[PDB]
Amino acid sequence: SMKYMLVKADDYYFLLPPKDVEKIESALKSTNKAVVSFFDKENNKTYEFTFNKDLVVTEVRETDKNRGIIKTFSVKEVKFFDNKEELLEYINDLPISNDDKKLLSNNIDEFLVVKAK
Amino acid sequence: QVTLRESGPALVKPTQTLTLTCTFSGFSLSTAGMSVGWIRQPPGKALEWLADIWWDDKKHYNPSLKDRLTISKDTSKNQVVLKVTNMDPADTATYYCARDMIFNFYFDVWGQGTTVTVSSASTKGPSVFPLAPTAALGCLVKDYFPEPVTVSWNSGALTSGVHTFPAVLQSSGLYSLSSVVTVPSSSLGTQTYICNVNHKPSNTKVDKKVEP
Amino acid sequence: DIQMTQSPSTLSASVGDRVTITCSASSRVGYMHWYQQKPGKAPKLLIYDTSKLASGVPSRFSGSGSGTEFTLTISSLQPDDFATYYCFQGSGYPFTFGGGTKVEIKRTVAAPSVFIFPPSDEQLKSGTASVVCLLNNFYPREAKVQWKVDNALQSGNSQESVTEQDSKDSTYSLSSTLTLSKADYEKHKVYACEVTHQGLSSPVTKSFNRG
Ligand SMILES: [K+]
Ligand SMILES: [K+]
Ligand SMILES: [K+]
Repeated sequence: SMKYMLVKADDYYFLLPPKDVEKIESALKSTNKAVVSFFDKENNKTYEFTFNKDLVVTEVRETDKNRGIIKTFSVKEVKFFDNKEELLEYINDLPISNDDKKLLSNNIDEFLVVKAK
Repeated sequence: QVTLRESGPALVKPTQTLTLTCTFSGFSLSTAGMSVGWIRQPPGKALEWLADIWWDDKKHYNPSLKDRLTISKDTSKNQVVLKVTNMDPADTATYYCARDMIFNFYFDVWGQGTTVTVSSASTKGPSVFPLAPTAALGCLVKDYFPEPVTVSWNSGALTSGVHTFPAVLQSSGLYSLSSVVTVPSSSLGTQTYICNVNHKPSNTKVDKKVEP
Repeated sequence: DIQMTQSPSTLSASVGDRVTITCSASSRVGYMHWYQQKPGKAPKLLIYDTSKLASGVPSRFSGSGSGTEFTLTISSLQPDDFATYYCFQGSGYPFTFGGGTKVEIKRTVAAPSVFIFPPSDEQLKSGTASVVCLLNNFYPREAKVQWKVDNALQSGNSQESVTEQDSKDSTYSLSSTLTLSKADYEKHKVYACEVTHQGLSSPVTKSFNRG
């Protein structure tokens, strides 16, 4: 059993891989609030996500190298998925390019950031 | 492996509607990411993509065939149907279906393609005449419509030296082609040589023995 | 709409040469995809995602590029590599191909073997005579077939069909059909086929006499 997550903040979409989601699920079993840092390999950018106990994301921000804020986003939508299929169906309907749908479909494992088209 | 086969008419009267059927195997259009598309190629021209359908029932079409393309799927029958209205001679082409995936926006596997000719003329079966005689012999498939025609030699057991030439369009309006093979000159009169001509548009099958 | 200019349009190289084809897109593209189509057959995916070999495709093929400039390369060109090659993009609808690149194999010169066939009696019953001339395997592609009836040059009553380059010995084959009525055919005796080719030091004529 796994849980996939997709977060739309500003006009960007953020894909959260299952393994990370399970780590947050365990952390929130033991605490009330979680601040997770996510590394975007492709663009070499770092982002800090704040989750409540209900696993919605409260705030999204772009971080520097000393956990510093460069840009703040407004969370618009948070969506959860029980299997890869429902994730793929959402991706195909996402307002992204085929090159972005190709990336999200092949890399469930990594923190991925794509832009709205 | 993954197989796709297209089927449809070889002859379509102008302004009528062409209906093609792609029957596939080795995959399901219900599996997520899976897709199937249609691509056509007029005689001696570059490939043109036509349409595609996805597992989520999303359909895309080439804006050039406006108001003329319609695609549907029957996952139970494992087939996809493409309908092209108001057929026209410029639409005479070989039509190909192929598989695509959200994971890879390219067609990894293709069907053999079906030739479709838009013409008011009716279907005419071919007449096969012997090309009697290292020696060369052959078969003359003449006066047929429309393309294609397939010619085999001894049910494919004879492959070396066989040349099936491209068809030429005679002034009559009918096609004609020859198929030759070079064999040891001593094997004449001793070895049997039969050509297997097949013109599926006319459901004609001829097996002519060529002899000195 | 992403349009794609493929270059060159035609190319002739010897076996073992290194062949390079270029695809220039009208806008930036994430990945380029290459297909090889032998004549009359359906396309076969050669290189995917710009530089990835499809499964079962020989290591002789490779691809390179980025943005709007992409290339397909054949390290050692083999005789079976005769085809038309197409660059394809799936980055944006509508999906578009390139114009194609015809790759012909250059080999040593070879002379045509000439055969002549008289019309069958079966076709003569119906009142039409079809005399056929075969040029068999020869290189290069260029060849002249001249029809001669009782030593009279014929024009306008013949049709020729050349085979695609053979994917094993890189040769071509030509067939010429001279169509006459049964009235005209039975008014002349000698039917000849004169063939001029680079590999022939002198034109070769094969003939027959009615009967
Ligand atoms: K919200
Ligand atoms: K269905
Ligand atoms: K070309």
